[PDB]
Amino acid sequence: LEGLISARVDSHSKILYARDVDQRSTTFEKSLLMGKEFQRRAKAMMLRAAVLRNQIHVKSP
Amino acid sequence: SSNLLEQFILLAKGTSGSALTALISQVLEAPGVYVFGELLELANVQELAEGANAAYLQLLNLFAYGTYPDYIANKESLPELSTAQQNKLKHLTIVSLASRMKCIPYSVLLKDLEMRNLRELEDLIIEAVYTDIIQGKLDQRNQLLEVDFCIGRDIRKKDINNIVKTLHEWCDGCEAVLLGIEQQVLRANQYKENHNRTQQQVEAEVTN
Amino acid sequence: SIDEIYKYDKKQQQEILAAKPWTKDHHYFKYCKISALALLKMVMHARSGGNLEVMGLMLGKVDGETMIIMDSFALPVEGTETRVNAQAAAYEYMAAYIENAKQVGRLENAIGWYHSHPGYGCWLSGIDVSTQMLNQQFQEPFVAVVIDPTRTISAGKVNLGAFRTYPKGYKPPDEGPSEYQTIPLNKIEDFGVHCKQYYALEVSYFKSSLDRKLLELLWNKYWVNTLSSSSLLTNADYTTGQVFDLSEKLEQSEAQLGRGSFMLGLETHDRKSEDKLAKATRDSCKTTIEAIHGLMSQVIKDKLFNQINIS
Amino acid sequence: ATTADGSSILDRAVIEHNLLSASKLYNNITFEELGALLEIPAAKAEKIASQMITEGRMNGFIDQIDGIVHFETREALPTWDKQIQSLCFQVNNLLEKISQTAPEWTAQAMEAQMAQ
Amino acid sequence: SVMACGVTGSVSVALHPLVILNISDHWIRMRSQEGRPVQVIGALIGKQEGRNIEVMNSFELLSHTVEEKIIIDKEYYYTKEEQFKQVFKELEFLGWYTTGGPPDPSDIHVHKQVCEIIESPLFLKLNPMTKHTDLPVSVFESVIDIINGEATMLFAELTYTLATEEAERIGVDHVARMTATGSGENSTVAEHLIAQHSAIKMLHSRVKLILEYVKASEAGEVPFNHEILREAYALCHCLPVLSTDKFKTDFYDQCNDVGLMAYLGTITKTCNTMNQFVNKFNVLYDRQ
Amino acid sequence: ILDNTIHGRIDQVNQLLELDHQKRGGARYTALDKWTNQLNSLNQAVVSKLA
Repeated sequence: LEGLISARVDSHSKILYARDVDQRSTTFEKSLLMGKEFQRRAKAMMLRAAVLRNQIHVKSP
Repeated sequence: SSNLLEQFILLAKGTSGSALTALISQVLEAPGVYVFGELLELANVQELAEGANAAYLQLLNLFAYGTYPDYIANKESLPELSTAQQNKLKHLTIVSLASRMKCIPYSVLLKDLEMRNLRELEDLIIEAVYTDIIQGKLDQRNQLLEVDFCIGRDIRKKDINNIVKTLHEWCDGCEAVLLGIEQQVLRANQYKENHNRTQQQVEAEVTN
Repeated sequence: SIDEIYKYDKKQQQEILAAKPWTKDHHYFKYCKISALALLKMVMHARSGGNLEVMGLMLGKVDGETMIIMDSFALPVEGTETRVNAQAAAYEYMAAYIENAKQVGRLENAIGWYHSHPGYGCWLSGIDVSTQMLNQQFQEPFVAVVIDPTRTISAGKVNLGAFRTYPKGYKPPDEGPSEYQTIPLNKIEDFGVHCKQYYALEVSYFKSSLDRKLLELLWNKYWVNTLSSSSLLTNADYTTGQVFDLSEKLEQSEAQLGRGSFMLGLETHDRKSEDKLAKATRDSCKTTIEAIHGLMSQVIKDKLFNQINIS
Repeated sequence: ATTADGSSILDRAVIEHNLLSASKLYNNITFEELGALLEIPAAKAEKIASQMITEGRMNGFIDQIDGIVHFETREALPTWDKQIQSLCFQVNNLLEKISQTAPEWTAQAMEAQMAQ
Repeated sequence: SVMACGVTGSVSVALHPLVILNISDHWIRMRSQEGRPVQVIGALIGKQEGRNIEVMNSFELLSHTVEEKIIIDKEYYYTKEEQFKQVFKELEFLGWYTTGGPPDPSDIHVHKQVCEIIESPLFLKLNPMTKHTDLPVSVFESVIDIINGEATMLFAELTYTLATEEAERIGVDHVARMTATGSGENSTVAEHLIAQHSAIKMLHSRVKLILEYVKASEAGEVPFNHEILREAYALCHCLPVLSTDKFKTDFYDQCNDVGLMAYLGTITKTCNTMNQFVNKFNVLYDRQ
Repeated sequence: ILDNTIHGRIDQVNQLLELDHQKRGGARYTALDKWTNQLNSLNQAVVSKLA
């Protein structure tokens, strides 16, 4: 938790093993999650700029 | 060889009787002759029967349609071979399984040819590469054998339909892909023409 | 003449090289005739190098005060500004062409060398003017032609122009830019000084050559090598290496948007390199187009041969 | 000269030559079978094959777990482009044979595509 | 006969108006030096990308004349082939042209030696009178046909067009004008698609040349030979090349690598247009 | 190994030096992680200019 290594404690044999994920699993999923937030934030920005065209500002408070 | 095939077909049609029986053993013993389709369909070898003459007719059929395990099962009824006739039969066994399946596993050739390791099993295959007989590649990960070029055993009188069928899909198959590539060029060129016109007429009206 | 310059004449080359009229006045060459078939070979060899500089060699003859550019071939040298004296690599090609031409009754020798200057337009820097003076005294005559491959795409203008550097003892003290083009704000101060070392020539065009006729007989047997595509595995290190340089450009764009080049009193002139976000977009798309270009050569191979199977 | 086995220098060049040819023909052979084919012990067939890989004169690797040395014969992507170039090379050699045996059939087959 | 239009080819010929200046340059020079209107022999050059034929310029032929035939100097042409093969390999060579008029039977014997070099040559004849609509030029193709049992090589006229390439027209107009050219469209996408479009047209012709060869040996045209059947049986048996589990696990892995990089590059192009719209909307419409 | 001279990993529980010849890539996947982090912070800057 504190270090930057990646080890696995095997209590069945008292041997510090190692079980890491694939390099393509942590890369394709991380890029796909960022691509979904990129399209969601870009489409949400058009909704904020849409009300700023027909002279509609902040009127909630 | 190719020049020796036109000499054995001329001597068999000129003589017959006891001279034809001695010509069969000379063809299988002399190397270079890998085809046996033009000599089996002839009427000279069909007249050999009753005794040792019938053994030469059955041996010619096993060298064209049979394989290696088909010869060891009836070795007592067929005449023995030498150091050159036995090695030539192993070359025809490799090209026999390639006509049915594209890839042949190593476990199949280890049982038919009766080996113990892979190099000794492939030792009889690499000898046909320099003689322009068997051409292909060796696979180690999948433990298979992808035979690309091989001999057609006989004159190919039954599997000749696959030759025209494979060439028809290569000629007619190119027309379907050509229609997709030509359509992609027209779509890409039309997108560049529409983008150049919509980017110049919208910038000229800013000054007015 | 008019009809004699279109063909190869042996009497024309025997009355010029034997007397050498260029030893009297260095301003003898006025026009330059470049073949239309050889122009496509010069714009294609420089376009394959991209942002790098390449050099080649041209072959032809002479006919008075006008040079003739017949055939031209490429050279494996990496330009001339990077490697000093780039004419040493062309010595093996010249020794095999002159010996094969004198036996058939041809006096065609060297005519000039062409290169490429992508970025700072088509001109001669301080390095090209020093090496050309040492080659004109040994392998005469020579002519320097610059081709800009990265300028005919955006502007759409075919940049072409031949120049000739004056030797020692004939440079004019004051001469304006004869062929002025576009120069970025970096090396524009050297254009007004180095322009007096050379001069532009009125380029012409004609149809002749000979190299553009024997390439069809070779394609009848060399067509098995033209299909050797699959660019995804050739320059695989250049595609991955370009992503490392993109991260440095993206980090500079974050500081550009944070500080801003529009301050009070002095705007649109604060930072040195402006529009970092617009320039980083084309760099990111370069790694995408080059990556999908190598895949198109592989998918087209799996649709013509892999879709055949067997019964 | 006395070069370990035998009484000549050729006793060492033959062993080194057979290992290079086996890297492109033999798939994977054990250490006990490779020594019996060369009349050499198993302790000598491993030291000679290991010196050829370090110097960069022989492909393949040696596995010390089961004692089975494997040879590299190219696979994966480099084998895909080799079969395509070898297939297109057969059409180039076949085109030269058709025009040589019957040059009239070459011009007739070309006009059939333009008519369709 | 000598002219009957046998098989009309469906190929498109992109003829250029610059091919007539080279023909007239060789006819006036040959007449002024000999004092008689003879027949000149040249060569048609250009570029062939499969179905489309582009004829840019032309050049005279460097051959001799003995008795009544034309011997192509193959000794000098093959000498420079070994040195010109390590630089480029583009720009094909078409056929040849001549100056005369009506088709003569003497030109049939000369066109027979041309087919031994290229598998698809072309014929051209310049006529002083009118014939077509624009320039008085016409392109012919070598079409063999039997006439009362005798097979003769006839010709077939075709209808040529203009420039069929945007990347090529910008280079041709800058050659004849010798001045300047207008800024248009360079078509960068079309310059890269010619490597794959011409590859299919080149492969479609090689299969057609070998399809009728094996089919003739099975029907009744080519005699039954055991050597031809044994040499073409395993030729098509290798198809498809590498289509097992080893190539299936590698083709899908390479597609996913470049597929993920395309998503990270597509979102960068959208951010470029988004920055130009935000800066133009937060100033005029917005004031904070 | 720490001096960037000998590649692989040491396994004391098996007395075998591991050297995976067909291991996972590390030259191309290391660039996609940096491109994702740079594009994530860039989207937060272009969206903050429009309230």
